[PDB]
Amino acid sequence: SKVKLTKENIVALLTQGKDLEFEENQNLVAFNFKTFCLENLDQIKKMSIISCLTFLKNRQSIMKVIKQSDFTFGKITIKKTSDRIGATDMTFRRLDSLIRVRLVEETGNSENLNTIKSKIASHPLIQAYGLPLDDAKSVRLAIMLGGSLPLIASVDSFEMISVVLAIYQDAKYKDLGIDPKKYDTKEALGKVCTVLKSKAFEMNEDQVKKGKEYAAILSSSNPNAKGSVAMEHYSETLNKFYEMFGVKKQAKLAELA
Amino acid sequence: SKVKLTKENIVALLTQGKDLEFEENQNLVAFNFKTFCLENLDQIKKMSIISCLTFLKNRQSIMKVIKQSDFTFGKITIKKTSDRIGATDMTFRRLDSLIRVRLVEETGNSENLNTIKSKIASHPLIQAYGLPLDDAKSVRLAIMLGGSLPLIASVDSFEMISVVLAIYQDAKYKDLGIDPKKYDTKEALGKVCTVLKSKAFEMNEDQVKKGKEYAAILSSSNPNAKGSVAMEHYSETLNKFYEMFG
Amino acid sequence: SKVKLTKENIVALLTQGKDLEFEENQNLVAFNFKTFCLENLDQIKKMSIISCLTFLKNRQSIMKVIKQSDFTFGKITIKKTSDRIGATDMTFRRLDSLIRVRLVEETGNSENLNTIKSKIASHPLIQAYGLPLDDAKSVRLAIMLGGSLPLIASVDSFEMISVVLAIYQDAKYKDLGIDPKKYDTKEALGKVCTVLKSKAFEMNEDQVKKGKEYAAILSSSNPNAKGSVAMEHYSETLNKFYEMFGVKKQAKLAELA
Repeated sequence: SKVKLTKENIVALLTQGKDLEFEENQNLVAFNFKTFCLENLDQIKKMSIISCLTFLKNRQSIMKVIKQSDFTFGKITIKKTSDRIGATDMTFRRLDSLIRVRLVEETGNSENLNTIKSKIASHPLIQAYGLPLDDAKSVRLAIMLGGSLPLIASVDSFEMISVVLAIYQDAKYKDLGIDPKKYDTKEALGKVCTVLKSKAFEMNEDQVKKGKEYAAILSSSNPNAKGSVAMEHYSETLNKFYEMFGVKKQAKLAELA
Repeated sequence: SKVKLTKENIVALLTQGKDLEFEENQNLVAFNFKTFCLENLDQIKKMSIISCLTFLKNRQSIMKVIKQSDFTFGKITIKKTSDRIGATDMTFRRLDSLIRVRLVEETGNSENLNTIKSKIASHPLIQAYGLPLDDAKSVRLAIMLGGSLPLIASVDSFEMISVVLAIYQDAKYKDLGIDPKKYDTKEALGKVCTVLKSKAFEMNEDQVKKGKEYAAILSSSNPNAKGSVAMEHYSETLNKFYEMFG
Repeated sequence: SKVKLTKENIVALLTQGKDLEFEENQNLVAFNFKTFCLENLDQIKKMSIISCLTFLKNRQSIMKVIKQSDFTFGKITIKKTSDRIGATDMTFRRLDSLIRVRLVEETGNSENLNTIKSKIASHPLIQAYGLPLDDAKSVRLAIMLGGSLPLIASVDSFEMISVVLAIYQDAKYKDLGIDPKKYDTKEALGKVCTVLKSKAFEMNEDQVKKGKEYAAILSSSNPNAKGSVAMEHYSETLNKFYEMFGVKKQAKLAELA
């Protein structure tokens, strides 16, 4: 019946009259971060709450260094080769995701919640989002900004905070200064949903209740992306050029004949 | 004076101090696929209908393997990166186009029409477009999806379906998940027209009438390549959150 | 607690329990083209004046060829981006920007200014903008057309000409045939301002007058994009299908009041 996709079978597909079909799956299972998280979370737990927050704050800078070469810390090594990642392999996104899950777990402790709330108010994403940091749910949202939503969504109880944040990022991508060329905000929401359906997640009344509480906090936020702030800083002089680009007539007072 | 636009001439442009200009290269549609198709179609007709559908379904994977080295099947051989293709040479895109032209033929046969309808309903492109596989014209559009529109447009009676699908791809490119960096959707529409103008194709009332029936099917479709199948499942609840953010 | 952001300290961040924060606070953030330009412009200076204009004139054709494989010229190589590009690395846009920067510098030389002026009047972009090309400032604007404004803006003395052209493109995007869906002109102006704000650039009295002289020339140009000839022949019947797909055709108004 169905055969494996090979150079010889493509030749058979094109030169013979036999019905030929290829086996598309080529796998056993899709990647599951919930599983990866249970097996790898303890390893990052010997980190400091402060250090985890430092990782978050200097994400882009830290990522660059990890990307320079095969990054090894302890028993774990983050390979430079982007292609071929095993379900056991550690990538930057997976490291980033583990740390955020760890940070949210720590928000169940009153002391850690206060350290996290104080420190994360200084993070660039939190200020750009204009995120109000009052209660525990808002602090959790703060930890989530910039994280891989489709990965984190697979961890239990992270479903609603992930999908609601994805919706908000889709709706307000312009105000949040998200470049559509670098981050497909619709595709992200799609991947999160794929993850929820894979673990048979049902959005009952209790889950919707949680989500709205998350959504309210996101609504109460005042997004101020770096780009729009940069124009505000120069608006007084930028406007003087907009005026000059108003209506103008060509070849006025030519006086020809 | 003017020189040929090549990789070697570009490195010279960037590394030397000599004055270099590139010759102008208008689109004169040199290669006529209609001619190429008439000469090569009978040979692709020896393939199984199921086999043709298998080709379409696994386009990107089959391409990578064929591109790895000089691929030979029968008397025909697809050379990798010659950089200059004769009107007689076989390329991957030309083979892909032939197979799609062959499949559209078979939609006049009831037995063939239904197997294609049944088989192609599982193709990734058809689902991303959200195309309703109802009638014969709908099945033809399905076979067309992902094909080289400028090439196929030169084949007789394939004009309207090529340009209407091209316009559609330009209008709904965002919903269709077409990356402008990978596929210039405007340039494609232009090429299809350039091809049509070259064969002195005139869009009388009959051509427009046929064209509209294709356009009708495409409007009734619900494109969502970016979206997941799972998105539609939660959609009723997701939208309750959108309203709070609007 | 506070340390220098290094690879060794990241390993410490991830493997130990000590509190670690990165006090670097460099706030360089996005890649800085000013620094890159100083290191590579000298390399682009041995290139023929005529050749630079040829590069601009055949931009997309050259780009496509550059995109085909790892393109190497001299010591420099433009890799095909499987992932992301480093700060020392050469992209096409960076090459394009260097070449454009080199050309405006040449407008300080009277003979080259005349050579550039004669040749660039035939460029597609210049005719589409309907740019007059009288003096040196107009010729600089011509070279600027099609360039990466956020990249070039970081180079000294290029601020005003970059921001003025961006404002113009945002204002007259309709006349220039720019699809808002493919190129967000508001975002572009924002990125340019962001680059300016990252430096201590202030639009003083001297900078604004310089900017206005650029704006005057842009005001005097009358944009009219030609589009494809084969599409104009089929335009009347083509538009019907466009309107079936939710694309209303713009009303052509005589403005006779």
